[PDB]
Amino acid sequence: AVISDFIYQGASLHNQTDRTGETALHLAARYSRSDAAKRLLEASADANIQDNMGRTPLHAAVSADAQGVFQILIRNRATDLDARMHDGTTPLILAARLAVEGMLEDLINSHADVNAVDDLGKSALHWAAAVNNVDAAVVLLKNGANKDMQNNREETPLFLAAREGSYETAKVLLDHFANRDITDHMDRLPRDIAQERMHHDIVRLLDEYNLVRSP
Repeated sequence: AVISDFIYQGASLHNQTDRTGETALHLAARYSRSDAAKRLLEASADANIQDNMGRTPLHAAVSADAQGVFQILIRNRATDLDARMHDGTTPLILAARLAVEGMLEDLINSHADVNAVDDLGKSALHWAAAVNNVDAAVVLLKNGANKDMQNNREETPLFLAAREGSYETAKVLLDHFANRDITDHMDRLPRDIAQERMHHDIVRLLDEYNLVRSP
């Protein structure tokens, strides 16, 4: 064949497009071409080469919700499950943000680091809180996620849930007894940022919900 799995006759498996910096394996992920991805890996393609934004074929599979290629990639021992994009984003954080539930759990079960963080000190749980991804929050919390971890602005996931108006996820954090007293760098409590951004429902939750025999 003149071309096989995006690779032109006799070219390197690691060659990258000028436009996106993507390799054949990145493209197999985006097109959900399970067979191509399998053949490329058997030919020893590097599953951790980064495109122009630092994404590996695994970030690409998550972004394209390609379950087939995704499975193939996480089953491949050499795949860096915690690969970071140029802003520190990992496949897990990415899965939490896009709300691709099946992948988040599969990543965690494959031992992805639940407490890894992007360049802003944000963990997958911080993000699940920010986008109000309840299911991701529950699974991360059940799997060792640090509920009170502070990012670089000293914001906890709860702080972020308060900031963004993620009512349901702030509730999950409280059901897990997250510390609602930890403030950000401006000394604001999740309650203070919730009031400032007009999420009165969350302010109420913080003042009454699941308190110490005082709720």
